[PDB]
Amino acid sequence: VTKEQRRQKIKARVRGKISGTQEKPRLTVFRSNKQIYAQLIDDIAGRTLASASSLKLEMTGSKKEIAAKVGDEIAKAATEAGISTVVFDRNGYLFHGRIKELADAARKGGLKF
Amino acid sequence: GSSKNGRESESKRLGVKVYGGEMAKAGNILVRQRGTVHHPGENVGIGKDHTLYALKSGVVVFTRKKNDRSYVSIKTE
Amino acid sequence: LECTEHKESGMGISRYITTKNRKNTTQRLELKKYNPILRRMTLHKEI
Amino acid sequence: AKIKIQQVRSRIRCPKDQKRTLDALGLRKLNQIVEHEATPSILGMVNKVRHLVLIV
Amino acid sequence: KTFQLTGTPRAEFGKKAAKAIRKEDQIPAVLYGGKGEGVNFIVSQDAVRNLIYSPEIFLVELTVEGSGSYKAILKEIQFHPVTDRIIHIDFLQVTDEKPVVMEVPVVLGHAEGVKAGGKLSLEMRKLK
Amino acid sequence: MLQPKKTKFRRQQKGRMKGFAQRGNQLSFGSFGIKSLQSKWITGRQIEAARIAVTRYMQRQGQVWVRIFPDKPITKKGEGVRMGKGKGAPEGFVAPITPGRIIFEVEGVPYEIAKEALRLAAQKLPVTTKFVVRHDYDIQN
RNA sequence: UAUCAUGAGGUAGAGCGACUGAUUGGAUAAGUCCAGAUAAACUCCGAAUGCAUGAUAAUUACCGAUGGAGUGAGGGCAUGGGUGCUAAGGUCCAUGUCCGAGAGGAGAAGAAUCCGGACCACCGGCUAAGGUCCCGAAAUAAUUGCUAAGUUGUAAACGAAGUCAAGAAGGAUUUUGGCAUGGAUAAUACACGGGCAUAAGCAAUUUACCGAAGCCGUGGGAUAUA
RNA sequence: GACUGGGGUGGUCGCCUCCAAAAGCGUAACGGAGGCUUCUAAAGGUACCCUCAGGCCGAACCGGUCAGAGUGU
RNA sequence: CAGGUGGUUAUAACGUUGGGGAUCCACCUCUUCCCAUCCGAACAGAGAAGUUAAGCCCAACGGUGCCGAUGGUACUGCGCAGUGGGAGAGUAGGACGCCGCCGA
Ligand SMILES: [K+]
Ligand SMILES: [K+]
Ligand SMILES: [K+]
Ligand SMILES: [Mg+2]
Ligand SMILES: [Mg+2]
Ligand SMILES: [Mg+2]
Ligand SMILES: [Mg+2]
Ligand SMILES: [Mg+2]
Ligand SMILES: [Mg+2]
Ligand SMILES: [Mg+2]
Ligand SMILES: [Mg+2]
Ligand SMILES: [Mg+2]
Ligand SMILES: [Mg+2]
Ligand SMILES: [Mg+2]
Ligand SMILES: [Mg+2]
Ligand SMILES: [Mg+2]
Ligand SMILES: [Mg+2]
Ligand SMILES: [Mg+2]
Ligand code: NA
Ligand code: NA
Ligand code: NA
Ligand code: NA
Repeated sequence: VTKEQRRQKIKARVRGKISGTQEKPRLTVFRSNKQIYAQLIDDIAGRTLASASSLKLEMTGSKKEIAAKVGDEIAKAATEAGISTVVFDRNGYLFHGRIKELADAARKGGLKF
Repeated sequence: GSSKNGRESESKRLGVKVYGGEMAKAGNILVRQRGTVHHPGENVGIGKDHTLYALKSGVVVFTRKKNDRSYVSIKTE
Repeated sequence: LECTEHKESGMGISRYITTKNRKNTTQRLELKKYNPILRRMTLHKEI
Repeated sequence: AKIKIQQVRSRIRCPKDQKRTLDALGLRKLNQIVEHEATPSILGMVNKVRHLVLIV
Repeated sequence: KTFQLTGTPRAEFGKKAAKAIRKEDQIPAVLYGGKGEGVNFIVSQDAVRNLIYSPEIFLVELTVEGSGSYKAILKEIQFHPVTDRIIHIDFLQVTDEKPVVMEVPVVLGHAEGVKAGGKLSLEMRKLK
Repeated sequence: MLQPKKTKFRRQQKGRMKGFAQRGNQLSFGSFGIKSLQSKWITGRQIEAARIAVTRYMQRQGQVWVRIFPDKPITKKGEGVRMGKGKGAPEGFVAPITPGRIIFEVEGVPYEIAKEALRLAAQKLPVTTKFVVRHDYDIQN
């Protein structure tokens, strides 16, 4: 059982309940062994409204603070695009750790959810 | 001699009640079924006995997806 | 061994009627249920 | 654009839907003639009762 | 190893047309394979003698009146269940390339030989 | 007597035989055979009598295939029994056949011996029959 | 009712190396492989019809509420089935239809097979099914074949092939078609309804004609809509 | 007491499922087959996380090919 | 040069052969804290020691799956196979996906 399929099953389970529209877009997160990527998606159109990542962003050496910086950045980008309400998508990851910091920072920013 | 048979239960009147293309009001029953012969889709709810009903008002749509899975949805407005 | 069970201790009074297997659950069943008289959740116990 | 349809055989022992098709065409007696604009619905009626009628 | 056959063109299709064709003692036949669309035609029960025959007579040269001339082999034959009469013949057109697999009669370890017309890959026939 | 070793259901509804046989109408496994021209229920006793005839002929040479198998149970009521009160007593198995179905096949004997043996077998069957030979057969040798 | 548009099917058929039962040969107890094959309670498939909704078209009585009922022993035929023995003028369902509650015509005579739904009168005409030698209305009409058995004009396995065609292999052999022939059979006296007919039989084609209470014509009423 | 291919004897009488049922629903027989007269304080709710059964290799464990298992009845 | 996330019912899947790597993904290194299982295998965290070996992506391959004509046949509506509807299997063949948005 590859970790890819293990996460694909959980992704299907999460999408079974969570879907994004122009209002309340889906906030999906990709982790990888380094960096972290955040995307704001309107699912009925299949079109991304906002995005943020840590590829060109570096402030500390620890992924938790880097994820917090990404969360602040995506909150800023969403509020500039005119987004106030979202629904979080785990994207097959347990809601704990770097993704938890990202979501908490996005809460400290805008994105009332 | 005698026969050991002769029993049968009442028929349950299952099946599709509102076909694709028809207009359905909210709360109308679309399908009576045992299990999910047809799965609920957009604006369609499923009850305890797997009865499919409309959550809005619109036109009933039957669609087929992967593994020939049948979905019943409601297109509104 | 399955029988009617009455939950009580309301405030008239608040009652709930359920079932249980007495051999499986010899001890008295006690659950928190909504109390219509007090409009809050109170502990009901089998009489 | 118009056809004349004459009933040439009896409707006795014919199915009720064929009898109702004769009624919808307007044929209620033998050798009666009706004139209709040859629309697809009229032609489908004539096809349904073709063994009872004649196009004159 | 070369049969000759000629075909009357066929343009009517269906149970009615096939019945009309067969009433006057002829067989509907189709030819397909390779490039180009298929050819529908009519042959005669007397004209077919490669069917009631011991050997696998490859290289049926067909001249269709409405079409050109082709070299094919027998691909499928339909028989009537009760009368055992021939009701339909389908021919596969063999080309220079694209080898065609067929059945070749066996004598005692022998064969009839398929090198020309068809390329190779002969399976067997009456392998008892 | 041919009959299934085990069966899921003891009784069967008496169905209907409709048209021509679209399978088993062509000589496979053999060179000569006999096809039915009627629709009937063939019993195991008839099949065994016909096979005994075709095997007593041909001497010990050749091979014989029987291509139908009786797997339809039938019942009979019995004398003095009125209509109703369920199914009667089981009375064996039958094979339902329609015209075109090949019943018997032979291989390994000359044309005349095959024709005579299949005639003998066909005379013990309850259906009129047609004798057939494979179309690529060579009349000599 | 028809047409068009849209939708869900699991029947007929088919298939099973898609499953579950049954299963036949093999090439190598077990398994693989090849091949052949089966099913109301098998399905990898899957029609024709039917059904639901909407819009057009043609065409007449479809729903609300109220007053009065009768019926709740059905039957035959065709089709799809169960049961029975793929028996019954048998029995149990389904879909139509007719008798019931329906007269008239043909079939010799027959509840529901074939034609056809009777307001009354007529010493008028055209037709249906079916017929045109006499009983008995209308062709001893026209043309071309077949039958020799009065077959006909209203049962089989299995023989011989009597005759006429259409062929195939090589005067003989063999195959496919039409019509006859044997198999063919109980008790008051028999049958094409009868006479009788070699066509006045069978197959085909044509033209006239006969033929009902059907249709039209003439006179006379009645019941509803406009 | 009734049903009942006369009546009696025998069997049956309410509910559930399949087939008979003719691809919507419905549809009979003393037609063909089986069940029920309960159970679970978790076998209910929710968040999260898992995946049976079978064949082979090695010696309950390892390995990789694979809807058959379960869902109290 | 690979990443993320979607639509289209595998013509899209599986597989075999071959090739990648400054970063992108991944394998990989260690369990102090968050967290987890008899087991840091999975889950979770810490930042860069080495690898394209495997995942992943690309290319060729018609191999296993998948799709699939035309013609014919089965079946079937019209109370006659006269007039309409028309499979399944099989055979020709096809197919190693096609369309979006974001980031580099
Ligand atoms: K009745
Ligand atoms: K008579
Ligand atoms: K076809
Ligand atoms: Mg039921
Ligand atoms: Mg069938
Ligand atoms: Mg009564
Ligand atoms: Mg009654
Ligand atoms: Mg009766
Ligand atoms: Mg009466
Ligand atoms: Mg009547
Ligand atoms: Mg006249
Ligand atoms: Mg006269
Ligand atoms: Mg007479
Ligand atoms: Mg009159
Ligand atoms: Mg009684
Ligand atoms: Mg039904
Ligand atoms: Mg039906
Ligand atoms: Mg097909
Ligand atoms: Na019943
Ligand atoms: Na006589
Ligand atoms: Na297929
Ligand atoms: Na096919």
